[PDB]
Amino acid sequence: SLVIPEKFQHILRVLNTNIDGRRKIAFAITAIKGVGRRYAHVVLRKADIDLTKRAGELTEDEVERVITIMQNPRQYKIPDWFLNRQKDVKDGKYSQVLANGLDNKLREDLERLKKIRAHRGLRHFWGLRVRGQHTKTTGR
Amino acid sequence: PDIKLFGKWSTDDVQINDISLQDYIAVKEKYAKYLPHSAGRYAAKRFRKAQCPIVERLTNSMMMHGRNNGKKLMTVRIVKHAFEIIHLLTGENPLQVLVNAIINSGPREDSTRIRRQAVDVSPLRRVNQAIWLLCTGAREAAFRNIKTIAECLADELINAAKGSSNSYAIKKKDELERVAKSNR
Amino acid sequence: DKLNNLVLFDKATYDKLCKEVPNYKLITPAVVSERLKIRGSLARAALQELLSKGLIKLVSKHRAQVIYTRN
Amino acid sequence: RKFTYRGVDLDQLLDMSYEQLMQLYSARQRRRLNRGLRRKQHSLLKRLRKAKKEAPPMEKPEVVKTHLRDMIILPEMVGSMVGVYNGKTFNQVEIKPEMIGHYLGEFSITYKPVKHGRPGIGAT
Amino acid sequence: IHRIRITLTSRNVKSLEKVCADLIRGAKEKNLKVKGPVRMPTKTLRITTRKTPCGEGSKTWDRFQMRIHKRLIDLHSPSEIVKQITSISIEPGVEVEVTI
Amino acid sequence: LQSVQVFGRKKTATAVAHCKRGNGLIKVNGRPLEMIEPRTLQYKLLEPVLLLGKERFAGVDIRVRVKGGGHVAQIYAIRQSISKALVAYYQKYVDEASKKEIKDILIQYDRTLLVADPRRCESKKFGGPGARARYQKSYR
Amino acid sequence: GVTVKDVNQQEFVRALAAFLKKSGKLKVPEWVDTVKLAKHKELAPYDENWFYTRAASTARHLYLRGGAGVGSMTKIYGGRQRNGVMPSHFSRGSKSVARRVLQALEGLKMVEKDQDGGRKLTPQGQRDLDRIAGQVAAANK
Amino acid sequence: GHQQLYWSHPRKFGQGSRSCRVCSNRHGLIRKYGLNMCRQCFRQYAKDIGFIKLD
RNA sequence: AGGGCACCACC
RNA sequence: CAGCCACCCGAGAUUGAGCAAUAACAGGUCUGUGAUGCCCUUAGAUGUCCGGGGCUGCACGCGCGCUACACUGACUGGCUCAGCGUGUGCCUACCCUACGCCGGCAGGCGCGGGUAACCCGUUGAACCCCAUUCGUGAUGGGGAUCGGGGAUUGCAAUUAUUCCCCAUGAACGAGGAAUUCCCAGUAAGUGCGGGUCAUAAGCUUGCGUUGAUUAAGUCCCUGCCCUU
Ligand SMILES: [K+]
Ligand SMILES: [K+]
Ligand SMILES: [K+]
Ligand SMILES: [K+]
Ligand SMILES: [K+]
Ligand SMILES: [K+]
Ligand SMILES: [Mg+2]
Ligand SMILES: [Mg+2]
Ligand SMILES: [Mg+2]
Ligand SMILES: [Mg+2]
Ligand SMILES: [Mg+2]
Ligand SMILES: [Mg+2]
Ligand SMILES: [Mg+2]
Ligand SMILES: [Mg+2]
Ligand SMILES: [Mg+2]
Ligand SMILES: [Mg+2]
Ligand SMILES: [Zn+2]
Repeated sequence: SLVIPEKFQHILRVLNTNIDGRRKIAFAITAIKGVGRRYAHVVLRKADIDLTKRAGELTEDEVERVITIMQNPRQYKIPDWFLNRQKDVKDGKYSQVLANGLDNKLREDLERLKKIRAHRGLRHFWGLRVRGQHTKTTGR
Repeated sequence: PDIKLFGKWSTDDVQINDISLQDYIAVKEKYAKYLPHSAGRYAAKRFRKAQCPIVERLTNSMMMHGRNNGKKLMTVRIVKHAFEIIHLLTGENPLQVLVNAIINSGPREDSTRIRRQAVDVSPLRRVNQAIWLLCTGAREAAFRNIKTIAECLADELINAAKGSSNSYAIKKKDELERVAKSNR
Repeated sequence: DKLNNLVLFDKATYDKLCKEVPNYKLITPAVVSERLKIRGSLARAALQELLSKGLIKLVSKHRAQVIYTRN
Repeated sequence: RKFTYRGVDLDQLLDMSYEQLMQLYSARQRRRLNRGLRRKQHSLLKRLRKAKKEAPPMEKPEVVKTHLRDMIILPEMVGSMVGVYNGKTFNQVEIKPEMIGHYLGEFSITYKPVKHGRPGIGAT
Repeated sequence: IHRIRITLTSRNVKSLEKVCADLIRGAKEKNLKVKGPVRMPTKTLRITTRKTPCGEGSKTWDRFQMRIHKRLIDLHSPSEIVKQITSISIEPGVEVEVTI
Repeated sequence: LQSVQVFGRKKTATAVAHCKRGNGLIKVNGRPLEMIEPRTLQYKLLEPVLLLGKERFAGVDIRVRVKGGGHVAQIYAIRQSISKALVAYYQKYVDEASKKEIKDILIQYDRTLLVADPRRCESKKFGGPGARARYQKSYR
Repeated sequence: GVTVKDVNQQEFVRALAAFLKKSGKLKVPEWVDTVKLAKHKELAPYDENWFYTRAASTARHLYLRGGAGVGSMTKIYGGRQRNGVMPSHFSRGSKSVARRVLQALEGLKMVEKDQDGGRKLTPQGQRDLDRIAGQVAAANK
Repeated sequence: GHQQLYWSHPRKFGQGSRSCRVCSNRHGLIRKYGLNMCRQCFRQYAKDIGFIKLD
């Protein structure tokens, strides 16, 4: 049980991300942008994966099931309020954006705000604080 | 009814070799208590801390730094586990190990820096500084290390009792006495 | 340098555990981790397995410190 | 391609009533519309409609000036020319579809961006 | 007869106690079953404020306080007799509330 | 019907022990004396019984009701109330000699078993976070 | 004779939770695998069967102190909320979790609504808890 | 008209809705126990009101 | 030049 | 002699505050005042109201602070203890909340109590205690910054009021010269009330809870005072 298996994977590649196999699975899939601790735990609960095993101990079928549930949360009764992209301003769809998708979403949001020349977009463009913080003394 | 610390460690067989410190290490007879937690007013008057049991003085000195201030239950648990580890490692009475560690850690000569001049050290300050050095060594060994604070305290006490140079307290005492000799 | 501990036993480390560890006077997860270059979780699990098999004896159990000893 | 807000094209947005738009809007705008627009907002909407009607074909409508920086940008306001007061001046803003749901004030900046000069005497 | 509750409230302990003692003495003289003066916990109203009218100097504070003392007396007597007993001279600063 | 009710105090914690003629029961808030938390200080509660022997308590039932203060203060209040209750019961329904000898044992071991610690929290004073500490002072 | 107050409370809670799970008539909400138990928590409970433990704890609390409602339960299960760079403060538990636990216990007929408001143990619930306490004492002895 | 505009800004809350009952100043106001007095006026009238410095 | 005092001084 | 030291008995052998002289300072406040001299302004107003903006603006320097740098810990459960005090208001709109139901949460709906030792409330506080997972890795330490969504206050929330959820995951590994506060239920840790308050604490003023190390001295430093 405590001896390392022959199929143990030191490094996994999931969604163009290097997942360390030495970490526990829940805190190992948090290496993916868009997956935090809460979302990782709920995904693994939906996937019926034992939380006590390391990332390398997972089989290929288990990894594939985890990836599928991660990329399609709504099909597995993961509630909308759990998602980091709710009611998208362009499509109105609920989803969980991950990794390059998350980066593209951030760039698109900033580009839209700058294109309409909203105040927050201008603050982002100038590189200043955008949530009303004082800038006189901090942020140097 | 014999009173044993934590219900395990007896005080009758504990011997204090150094006669200068015999009046400042309260360990047996009227000073034998079940726990190192008395909530006594030992700081009310001068020298009254000499009546405080030595295990309780160690427990008090373990409540550092700030984040651990006032957590005397935690320090009592730490001392209990450290005594258990000491007994496992040495086979001796943990009280005897603590007494020997304090005797070996107390500096006997210091320098007052009035150019520095060498002066003697009173027995009460010897005990105070021995406890301070032991706790400081344990704390610094345990910081940012997987080794627990109880294990670090046990190792520090065992090394100080043996007089080994692996002890932080022994090294500090040697440095202090060497500087005092130089300024003598 | 950073210490790289093992999350699971290899054959040599497992044999070294099962051979030498039941002979120590003081057996704690921290000392076992330091000696065998394993993580604390692996050390705790291994010591629990040894206790279940009866190779070692439990001295004290606490949420912050567990102390074992040889039989 | 074509503009969509929450997956709804502009024409459907124009067709929709306030109760239907509230479900598309974010929480702040939904609460604002639930609490209801007042006489000033209705007057501004009437002015914008009049400007749209009086605009010649294939030409932008006349600028309607207003102090209402806390006005929600409704779909019917898309295409209007609004002079939003910034405390000193009426900055001219043309309403784009992507502006739907924001405040008019967000497009009329109230301060001049800081370009720093040399520090004065003292200021160590 | 009816059960009469007299609630006395004051800022002056001495006058409050004098009034309570006089009321109980009157009730005893009229030979009435009177429950002794139940003393409610004293209320301490506090206002802590800066001493200075401006904002200058060492930040010193005034701690003003007012103490309100409350007493309860229970009687088994007719309403007319209770009113006659309460008709005695009441020291200034004592507020009396009678309930039947 | 032989009984006494004696209190013990520590800070704002107050414990009243009702000691009557009984078979040796000791309860605190209806729970066995060995079940009171925190059990790090269980010997503090057991000290009166360990010092005097179970024979002294064999003839009484003591029920302790404690309230106020904190965990440690309640522990100390309970032990003081138990000791004082036994002393009072002995001095009332037994001879003075037994009371004197048990009182001497308790006093020799620890005076706070019979005499309350009068220390109380000191009031905060303006200009500092507490009773003595002052706010940091700057000059330039 | 053994009553709840005679045994270790943590061991009693574990035994009662095991008993409830083994009986298997306790209604469990569909969202137990998704929620966290309070806004001051950072993660969902480690134990998959946290609902049975929470129900056992609630039943024990009702045994010790009857007449407690959902507000009292949320006060009981409240804890410290850390606020990033701001100081920490007390925070209450999840009202939905407390309410569902109380309703499930009522469904088991161990809990009934009190006359003066809140909930209390039925005689059947008191009997069940005392039997569990007796089992715990027997196991310890 | 001017009747509709004059004093038409809502004043149901905030500093602009409260003032010292003695001097009409709006700063340093004490509302506790319904005193509704600025701090300076309160220090002036505290002894008359019945507040004393026992301390 | 000598002598006092203070954790808003030191040790 | 005045008194000092120690000890017995004793709850206690120095509890903590408030008040506080003569004589002064061109110390602060005319932005607390229907306190006030003089000067200025007074209908295109420096009066007053209304709308909008600003007081928050950011290459930088300084001060009071909060959170941390982790294992004497973080997380997840379980268990078990306070005290001070506030609460529906002349104008005056704005109270504290039990219980039931809905919601994952912030919250919503219903229905009661309290003008209060009566109801919230036995104020089930946090730290602490008992188990769990983590394992020395800028790591499950830390939580800045930032995206999306949901509520509440309000006439109005953009320059994010506040709150909630998912996500993002910066510096920081104990801090140079220098420097602050403090000796017993004190320092420090920890939470809870009051003020401000429609919305509301990283501030302040109080409260309890856990609870020490060191000292019973000196004029060396910084000052103040006295004598010649
Ligand atoms: K450590
Ligand atoms: K003035
Ligand atoms: K003037
Ligand atoms: K003036
Ligand atoms: K001002
Ligand atoms: K004022
Ligand atoms: Mg991630
Ligand atoms: Mg404090
Ligand atoms: Mg809690
Ligand atoms: Mg200084
Ligand atoms: Mg110094
Ligand atoms: Mg001047
Ligand atoms: Mg300002
Ligand atoms: Mg964290
Ligand atoms: Mg990290
Ligand atoms: Mg302020
Ligand atoms: Zn005034």
